[PDB]
This record gives sequence, structure tokens and C-alpha cells, in this order.
Amino acid sequence: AMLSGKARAHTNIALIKYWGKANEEYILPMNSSLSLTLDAFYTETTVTFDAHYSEDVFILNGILQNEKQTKKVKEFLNLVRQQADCTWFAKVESQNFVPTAAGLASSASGLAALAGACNVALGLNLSAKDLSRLARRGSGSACRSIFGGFAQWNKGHSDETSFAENIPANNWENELAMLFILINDGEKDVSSRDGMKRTVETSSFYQGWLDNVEKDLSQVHEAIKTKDFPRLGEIIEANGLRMHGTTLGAVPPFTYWSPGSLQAMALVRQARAKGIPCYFTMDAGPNVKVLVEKKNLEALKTFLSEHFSKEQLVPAFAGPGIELFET
Amino acid sequence: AMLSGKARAHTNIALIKYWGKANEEYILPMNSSLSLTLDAFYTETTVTFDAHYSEDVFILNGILQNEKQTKKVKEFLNLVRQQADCTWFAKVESQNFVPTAAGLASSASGLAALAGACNVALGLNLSAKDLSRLARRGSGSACRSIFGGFAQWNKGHSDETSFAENIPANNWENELAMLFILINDGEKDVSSRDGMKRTVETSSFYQGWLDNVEKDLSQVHEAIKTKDFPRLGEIIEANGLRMHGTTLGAVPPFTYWSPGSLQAMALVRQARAKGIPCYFTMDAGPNVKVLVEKKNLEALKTFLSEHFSKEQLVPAFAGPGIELFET
Ligand SMILES: Nc1ncnc2c1ncn2[C@@H]1O[C@H](COP(=O)(O)OP(=O)(O)CP(=O)(O)O)[C@@H](O)[C@H]1O
Ligand SMILES: Nc1ncnc2c1ncn2[C@@H]1O[C@H](COP(=O)(O)OP(=O)(O)CP(=O)(O)O)[C@@H](O)[C@H]1O
Ligand SMILES: C[C@@](O)(CCOP(=O)(O)OP(=O)(O)O)CC(=O)O
Ligand SMILES: C[C@@](O)(CCOP(=O)(O)OP(=O)(O)O)CC(=O)O
Ligand SMILES: [Mg+2]
Ligand SMILES: [Mg+2]
Repeated sequence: AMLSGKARAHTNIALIKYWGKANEEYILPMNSSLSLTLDAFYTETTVTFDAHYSEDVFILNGILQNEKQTKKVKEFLNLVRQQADCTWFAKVESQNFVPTAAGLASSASGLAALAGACNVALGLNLSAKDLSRLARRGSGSACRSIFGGFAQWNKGHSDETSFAENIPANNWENELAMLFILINDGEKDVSSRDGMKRTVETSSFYQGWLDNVEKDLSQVHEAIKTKDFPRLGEIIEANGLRMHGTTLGAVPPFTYWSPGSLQAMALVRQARAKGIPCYFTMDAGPNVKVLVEKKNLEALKTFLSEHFSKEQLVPAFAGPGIELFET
Repeated sequence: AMLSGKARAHTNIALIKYWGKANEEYILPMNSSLSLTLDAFYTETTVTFDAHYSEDVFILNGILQNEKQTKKVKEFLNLVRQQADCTWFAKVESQNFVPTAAGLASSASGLAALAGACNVALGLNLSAKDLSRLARRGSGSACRSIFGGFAQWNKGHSDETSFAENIPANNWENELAMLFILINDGEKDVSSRDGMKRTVETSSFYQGWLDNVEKDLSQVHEAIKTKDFPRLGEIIEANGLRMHGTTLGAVPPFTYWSPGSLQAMALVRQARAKGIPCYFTMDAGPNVKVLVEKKNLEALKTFLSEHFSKEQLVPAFAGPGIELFET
């Protein structure tokens, strides 16, 4: 009496940020977002539901995860089980294909992969849209990893209308790259879920954030239509900076930046001034991702080696949507 | 046919920031502010108006200043001359008593001192209030350096009603200190005048800044009345962070922070967690000022030597208002 399934899902990085929930229980977002799915970084996950299991078990890179480390996994299992009316404990075994000690965020690829594996195990037979909705409920950013290339998460107004979709771009995503700059001098960081909640509830800058998301999204779409990279880059760099601005107005205020983050951001500006078109973005942590055209990627990598070891500079390209496998 | 005068004025650091002009021509501020005048850092200035001078001349620490370096000085001379109906070119000789290469902001102490010296030379015989109004027109933050200890700049609504005054605190300012952490890894920085203008005109976060200044000011006043240092510190640290937040929402966005600024801010947080009550604040540049009680200053200095040379840690205490001298 067992049911099992497997999936592989790639990470995505938001160019227009999701920051703050309109509904915390269903992870309905206050604003729509837009991401690029990447090839380099991904998660492979198997799940087994078995009547003979005695508790939920989560293994990550071969290491048994403790209660706190399993929290998003455990909550997703309960909600997928309630949706299937399944009463069995599960075993989740996941492997993250990210660079050693990089400290990448893996909730997007991990919960997306877990959602795909559960869809297979429990025979839910979900469409891509409904698979995105399911993964949304484990982690908002996971719903975009269902899709490859550019994807948009439409905020919607309901569990039924909040989900992601691919954005066709005439293969423009295949001309682009993202160079990760790995920064480790970071303080202990508020989780994305807790930080965005504190920002929604207390930041005097959050209305300014909301008032600007939709125009940024429209201009990303216009830029994609004309393959206008400097225009894309200027929009997404300011969007990310605006997102981080909101945490300095929270109560108490906080920042995700480390000293190295600022050095990296300053160097991106110098690279642009030397004529290398490239634009930075940060999520809920100190790493700095640099959006650049493929033709300019080695120039950018060379320039940045003056201050960062080669271990600290990891390129990624456009990647595919989720893949499901039977066991 | 010559007229001369001299003044000494001390720097002040704003605990509640002035950020943005409601009227650029007269430097009427969008919000009121509140500062501590310091003992360690000051400017001495002599001015001579002479019918036989052939142009305005500004000497700073014995170095002839070029046109761009003289701009605020030159503009103040023209406006004080128009107020006296004086037609003579001037020579300004100023010396800044600040630490070598520290990169301290000297417009407050320098324009205040210049205003005091011109008041003497031209026999304007100004009250402290009217001297504050005069200095306001050269540089907003200079109007607070007329006064010692705590001073408030009331935004007013007119050239007549915008000026600073001392805040009596039952000598509480004499129990306090400010430890400067000198940071030099800073990019080339937008001037305070240009940055605050860009923030007023373009930042989506500026309304959030305005909406919070008056409650911060009220709570500083309540804290002064009860000599409640942790309450003072929490208010002013968040006020400063909110000020810097506004520049990340400007168009284009920018920051005054350097990598070292963030390291310093993180270390202040660690110091507080080790039980040292201290609170940071930054102006339009990378240096970090740390407000601390005198009894806790050497503990703070010791703790911080783990990451900064002793040249980088300069203490200051409460200081006096402006002093005028005849020639
Ligand atoms: N490969 C994986 N497979 C399944 N679940 C995973 C996983 N990697 C992480 N998780 C789950 O996601 C949780 C971490 O997600 P969370 O969103 O809080 O952090 P993160 O890594 O995405 C950085 P941030 O908090 O800034 O978004 C882990 O505690 C675990 O429950
Ligand atoms: N000791 C002094 N005496 C007279 N004028 C002085 C002076 N020191 C500086 N100044 C004047 O003030 C100008 C600098 O003021 P400004 O406000 O732009 O810079 P600042 O040193 O206060 C840092 P910030 O721009 O961040 O406030 C100088 O160019 C000069 O005109
Ligand atoms: C900063 C971000 O990466 C936010 C990541 O937050 P999460 O998606 O991890 O949060 P939950 O929805 O609460 O699970 C920006 C983005 O991915 O859009
Ligand atoms: C960041 C601040 O130090 C602003 C200093 O700005 P200035 O007073 O130098 O600007 P102008 O009025 O245009 O001369 C905060 C403060 O002193 O209140
Ligand atoms: Mg995450
Ligand atoms: Mg100044």
C-alpha cells in the first residue's frame, strides 16, 4: 500500500519581485511578479506515501531534516493530503543541484519539485496551470518554476485565479544569462516569508512599492517584445532596489544586504560604465545576481575576477519547466 | 575701506534628519529636524570685505578653493551682501578642526561660522534666531550649529519662521557621546543638496518619510524629558534608516552606504546584543556615527577595535553654540 512519484524542477529568479501576501493562508500575493527559470540550479525530488510509515520524513542531500527545516515541506504535505483525502505519512527525498555552500534559495525549485512529485504519486493529473496553483500553496515563488524561460505569476484574486504562466519571447531568453556572485559575509537573515509579512504590516514604504509594480511589469513586457535589453535591465534593477528599500521602512527596520552585496552592486555599476550592459538584482539574502547578455558574459566574468574568486562567479542560462516521472 | 569679522561654530549631527526642501531658493525644509552639536569638530572663519578686492576668494585649511569648491560660500556671500547692500568682494579664510582625511561633512560648521563672521563684519547685530535664519540660507544644516547641545530646526512656513533653537534637556546632553566610525571605501557620493532634491522629486518612498517625521520628533522630546536613552536611540536609529530608505526609491535610485557602512551598522547591532546600549545614524556619506552614553563609551570603543583601527574611531561630546569675535 504505497504511492510514489518523482519530479525535477529548476529554480527561477524574479526580475519583478513578489513581496508580500494579500492572503497568508493561500499565498495570494499583493502583486504580480515575473521571473526567469534557470538551467544551472535545480532540485530532484521523490515522494512516497505509505500506510506503514510512522511519521513524515524529509531527507535533503542525504541529511535527515529537523522539524524547523521541514516546515514548508510538512505544511505542503498536509495540504496536498487534504486535497487527495490521503491519510498516509510520507517520505520526501530531495537533492539540490546548486553550488556547494552557495546559500542559494531553494524553496522555489524544492517546493515545485515536491508539488510535481505529489501530483504523480497521488494521481492528481493536474494541468500546468493547476500544478502551478498547487505549488503556489507551498511557496509563492515555487509556482513560477512550473514553467521555463520567462514566467509571470498573475496575482489573481482567489485560489483559482492566482497562478503562473510562461511568457513567450521569441526565444529572447536564450540570448540571456544570469551570473551569480556568491556573498557569504551576510548576517543571519530574516526568512522571505517573515520579512515580507513584517514589510506588509509595518513598512511606511510598502504603498510606494505597490504603486510601482504594475508599470514595471508593463515595461518588462514592452521590452521583451522589442528585445530591448538596456530597458529590461533598468526596470528590473530599480524594481529590486525598490523591494529592498521597503525593509528599511519596516518596524523594526532591517536589510538583506551584506557588505559584499554593496561591493558587488557598485562593481556592476562600474562594469556598466565601462560599457558592459549588465544589471543586478537581489532576493532575500546577500547574493547578487547579474543579468547580462550571453555575448557579454565572459567580459563581465573577467572584470569581476578583480575582486571575487572564480568560485564566487557562477553562470546560469534559461532553463526548462517542471518534468514529472513515474516510479 | 574694509570690514572684517570672525566666528567659530561647531558641527552638529541630526538625530531626526532634514531631508528635502519645500522651497529651494530660501531653504525652507519639508520637515523639522533635531541635532546634537558636538565639541570635537568645528570651524574657525574670518571674512574681510574690502573695496580693493578684485574677486571673491575662499581659502580652506590654507588651500585656495576652486569655483566648484566655493559654490555654497559664494552664494552665501551674494545673499548676505544683498542683505547689507554691500558691493565689495570678500576674502574668506576658514580652518576645519576635523580629523585628517576623515571626510566629515563641514557645511554645517563652515556656513554657520561664515554667517557669524559676516554678521560681525557687516554690523548686522543679529539675534541668535536671526543668525540662525541667515545661516539657514547658506546651508540648511548650518542653522542648527548656531546653538549648542540639542537644537531643533522648526520648518516654519516662511523665511521669517524657519529657524533653529536650543532644546533645554536638564544637561542630559552632557551624559552623552557620539563615536564616529570613519569609513573610506565609499563610492563617489551625490551631494546632500542634489540627493535630497532627487528624492523629493522622484522617490516613491518620500511620502512615507514625511508621514513619520513628526511622531519621531515628539518621541525624541518625550525621551529627552525622561532621559530615556534606549527610547531616544531606537527612534533616531529608525529615523536615519528611513531617511536612507528614501534614496532606494528615487529615480534613478542610489545609496550613500558603502560596504564598510553596513559592517559598522551590523557591529552596532551586535554591540547592543552584548548589552552595550548604542544606536547608529548616517548622513549623506559612508561614515557611521554611534550615539552612546558616556559611561559606555570605552566599552563600545574596545568592542569596535576588533574590526577598525583606532584612527577610525573618534569620540565627540556635546558642544557649544556659535562664538563671534571682533577683528
Ligand atoms: N530541495 C528541497 N526540497 C524540498 N523542500 C525544500 C528543499 N529546499 C528547501 N526546502 C524547504 O524550503 C524551506 C526553505 O524555504 P524558504 O523560502 O523559507 O527559504 P529559501 O531557501 O527559499 C531562502 P528565503 O527565505 O529568503 O526565500 C526549507 O526549510 C524546507 O522546508
Ligand atoms: N570650513 C568651511 N568654511 C566655509 N565653507 C565651507 C567649509 N567647508 C565646506 N564649505 C562649503 O560647503 C561646501 C560643501 O558643503 P556640502 O553640503 O555640499 O558638503 P558637505 O561637506 O556638508 C557633505 P554633504 O553634501 O553630504 O552635506 C564646500 O564646497 C564649500 O563651499
Ligand atoms: C525575495 C523573493 O525571492 C521572495 C521569495 O519568497 P518565498 O517565495 O520564499 O516566500 P513564500 O511565498 O512565503 O514561500 C522574490 C521573488 O521570488 O519573487
Ligand atoms: C544628511 C543631512 O546631513 C543633510 C545635510 O544637507 P545640507 O544641510 O548639506 O544641505 P543644504 O541645506 O542643501 O545645504 C541630514 C541633516 O543634517 O539633517
Ligand atoms: Mg524562498
Ligand atoms: Mg552638508
